[PDB]
Amino acid sequence: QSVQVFGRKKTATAVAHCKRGNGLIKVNGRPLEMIEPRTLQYKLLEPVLLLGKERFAGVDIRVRVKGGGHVAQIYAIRQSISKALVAYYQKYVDEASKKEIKDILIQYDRTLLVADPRRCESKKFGGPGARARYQKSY
Amino acid sequence: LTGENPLQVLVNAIINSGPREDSTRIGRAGTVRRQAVDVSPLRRVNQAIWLLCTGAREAAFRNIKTIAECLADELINAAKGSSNSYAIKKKDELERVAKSNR
Amino acid sequence: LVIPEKFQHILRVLNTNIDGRRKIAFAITAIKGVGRRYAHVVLRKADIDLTKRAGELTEDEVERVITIMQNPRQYKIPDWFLNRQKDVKDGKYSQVLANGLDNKLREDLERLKKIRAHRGLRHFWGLRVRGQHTKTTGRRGRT
Amino acid sequence: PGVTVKDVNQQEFVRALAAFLKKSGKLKVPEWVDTVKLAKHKELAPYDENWFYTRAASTARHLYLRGGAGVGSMTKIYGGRQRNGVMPSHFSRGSKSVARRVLQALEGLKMVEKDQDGGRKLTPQGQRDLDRIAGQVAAANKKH
Amino acid sequence: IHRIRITLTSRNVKSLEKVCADLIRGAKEKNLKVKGPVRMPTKTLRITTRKTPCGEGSKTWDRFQMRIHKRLIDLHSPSEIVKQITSISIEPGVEVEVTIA
Amino acid sequence: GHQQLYWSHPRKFGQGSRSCRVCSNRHGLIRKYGLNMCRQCFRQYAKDIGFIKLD
Amino acid sequence: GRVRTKTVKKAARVIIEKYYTRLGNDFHTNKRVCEEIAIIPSKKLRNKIAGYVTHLMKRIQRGPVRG
Amino acid sequence: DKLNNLVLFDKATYDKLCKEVPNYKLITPAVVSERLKIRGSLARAALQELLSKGLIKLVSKHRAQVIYTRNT
RNA sequence: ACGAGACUCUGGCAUGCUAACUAGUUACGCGACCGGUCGGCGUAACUUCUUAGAGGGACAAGUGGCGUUCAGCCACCCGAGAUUGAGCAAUAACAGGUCUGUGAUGCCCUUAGAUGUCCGGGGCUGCACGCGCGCUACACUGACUGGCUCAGCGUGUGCCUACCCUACGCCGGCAGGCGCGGGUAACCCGUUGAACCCCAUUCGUGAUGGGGAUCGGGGAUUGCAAUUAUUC
Repeated sequence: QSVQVFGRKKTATAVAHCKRGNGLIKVNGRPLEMIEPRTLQYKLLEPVLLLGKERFAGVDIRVRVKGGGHVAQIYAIRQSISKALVAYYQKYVDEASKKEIKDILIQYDRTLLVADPRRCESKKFGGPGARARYQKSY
Repeated sequence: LTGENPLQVLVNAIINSGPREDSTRIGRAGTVRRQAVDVSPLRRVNQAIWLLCTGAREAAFRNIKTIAECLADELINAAKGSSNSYAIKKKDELERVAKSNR
Repeated sequence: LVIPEKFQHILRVLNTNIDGRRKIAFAITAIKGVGRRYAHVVLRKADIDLTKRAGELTEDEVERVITIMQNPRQYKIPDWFLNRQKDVKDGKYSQVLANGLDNKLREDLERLKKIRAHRGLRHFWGLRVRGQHTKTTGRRGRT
Repeated sequence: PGVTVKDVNQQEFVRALAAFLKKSGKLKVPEWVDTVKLAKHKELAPYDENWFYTRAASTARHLYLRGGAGVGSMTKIYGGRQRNGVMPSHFSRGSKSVARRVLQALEGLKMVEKDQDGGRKLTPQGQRDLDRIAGQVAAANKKH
Repeated sequence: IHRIRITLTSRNVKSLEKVCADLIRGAKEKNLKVKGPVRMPTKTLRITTRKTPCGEGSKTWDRFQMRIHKRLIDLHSPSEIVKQITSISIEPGVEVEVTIA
Repeated sequence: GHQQLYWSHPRKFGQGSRSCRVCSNRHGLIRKYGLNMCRQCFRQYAKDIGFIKLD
Repeated sequence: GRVRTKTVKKAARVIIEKYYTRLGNDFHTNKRVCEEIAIIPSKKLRNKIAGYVTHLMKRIQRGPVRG
Repeated sequence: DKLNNLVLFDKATYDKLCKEVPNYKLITPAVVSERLKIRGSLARAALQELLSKGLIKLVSKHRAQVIYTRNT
């Protein structure tokens, strides 16, 4: 059928349609280290220095990348590429090579599969916020 | 761009700077001494550099050593390998003062 | 890109003697009509820049701006760029002498005193002509 | 051949494009569009001399993205404060004199025009034209 | 056209789910294509009041809450069958509306 | 006169124009969602109306 | 504090002394069996009972227990 | 404290202070800013002028720090 | 036997399920040349982002240590998570507050302006902090490219609501007094109509550009007054 979960984190999402195609090196369709906010631009250069040029000649990952928030939209591209390699290798040859590159990527950094569960908590009685209380007079 | 062995920056900071004792409040009346205590590296780093960062920020507000060049001095006197840091000298002299409790 | 610009021993624009201690090209702290959006209008209508080396420079910009602002109605623009339209003590945007009086020029003491106004006592005694609250907060504004 | 309006980044290729559109010289400047307050949050204004192209950039991006809009609903996207003294903040807007006169100075550029349901919209001939400038500069000096 | 939409609104999800499942079962018994239950974002009605009838005591509040769950099912059939299938003796509390497009 | 006085300079902020639909009282009104009850009567009748305390 | 309330303790003891052979040392299987042969009106309480049942069988595997 | 340092430029004091950057192995923004007692923006301008003549390869521009590298 | 716990709501996780012409796919595609997907319209993938339901999932479950080797405690891989908020909440009591919430009330009593009415009619909000709650970030970090990060909780109209939320065009410079439409709402405001933090107006140090000291204008949201609380 069609198995497609793409990449997402916190709030943002990189829809990663994985199929055969050109599959050039592009982030938001843009060059290697060229992103306008200019903050976390190295995170993708690392793996492609190990395998070689032949390996990305047939992996087209068409990404709809939407979402404001750096720690969301960044750190979701790493999740997306991890899942892209995982699915490609699992479906094509065997899960041992997927085992290997997933091993290096995930044991390399824990925080792809795990997102921050922290979120703004509820405001309560008699206070300006969640924990603070109004000044008590005597 | 250093050209030399790059380890110098990491290994030229603290191995002689690192505070190896502090102390704690005394009795019910009196503050002229302080009972000696020392820790495994974890709490000594906790307490000593908490007070270091706090003092550096409370006093070094409006800093001539301001960011876009605030890598060199602290990355050379942060990790290990020297006795040259200044709030560290304060805490080391008070460390000797506390060490006198034996 | 370096300039042989010399130490500015004397900085006179409006006939007074103050020594700008800090850097140059923004000694307009005493100049009352150049900067921000009106200066940006002048810049877009003038097409000039300062691509030379900073640190030490010259300040013809403010002179030119105020000189053209002597008669700022040439374009027939209803002028909301100026300091005091509709104003008392000068019909048009004319020129008057002596500085050190801008606060007085924003609080015209003659007409308010002569109209016998309680808002006049707000203006004159140092009270709040708009009415900020004074007892603990609003201790800046009349002190 | 062929490039897409949302494939690659924008700053430098629009730098070349707006440089060409400012060096054209056929744009006789409207004389009541610069004195504009616009917004309070800005302590200054753009001096690129493609400033009319800057409010045009707002219109272009925020009408390509979500159609049927003017230049007031184009910013929901910088939330937080507008600390404006005594009254609280507000939500972005657009000066309509600026829009009138960019419309009067935008005939023949084939960029944008009044749509049939309020606001602005990309002209079909102009849409082909802008895709064509993108592709031509891609083949010539920017994306080859 | 046969474009008929049924809008169901209720304050509880058990009865609403029962009625939607019954409607889907009735439509699917007959050779009748029905677009599945579209779940609306269940607007929540909150009202926060002071607990005390007087103004004395610590400031304590009641946060009353009403949840309104709403579903849409769209299908294509003659109105005789929709009149047949609406008559299922819907349990009380489930507002049902039938509209034509 | 009745027609020479009524709706001449409008009561665009009438506060005595509303009262609790249960006890005819003018204070503590809850006009949200068209309840038009004072807060005490609303706390009395909330369970019957359909508002429940979940949190 | 992870102290088990007497409700889960009594329920686990009854389960294990009535269904000793079905249960084992695996939490998943004990949970499933507790689903099968008891009515626990809460999923959290069922999980707590299953966990204490696993603990109790670990106790019993090395000797008798008084309860 | 008005800084009245060697800033004045005459026929003899001009060509004696603006030639310290390109003539030392150890050149860093820290030394020129907090130790050389003259504005570091002059050093930035000197580095940019050296860049203009093809000595280095510019990468990006900033208001405090200058990014260049060479590959020859 | 109550209370605690359980429980209810609420987050935090599902490359699983249930499927959505209102927000999100489309290569039997036109709005493209010197073989990189191109926004009123283009929506026979049972959906990943969104919505919400049926379930799953966490149990001190695994391991090590301490402990009667009991109840338990500590640490560590594995994990979305190794106690997220709250709500409910015993017995016995205060002469606690409420008769100004109530045709909820016992007793006893005022004016002939029944607090029956009279958009009749200067009752404040002043400034010895006599007191209490508040309106309250300290320079590269303090601030400007409608600048490519960014919201989410919710509200919204013809039964006494003819006092709803507003898009778009009025162009003195944009909220706006005039028109013309949408929305009883996942449908329109709205991808939330003069936005944060950030950005060479810039300070290589700091009483300056860097942050507002009474306090005047350009057009006034349009309110029986506003000043004796509306208004950029």
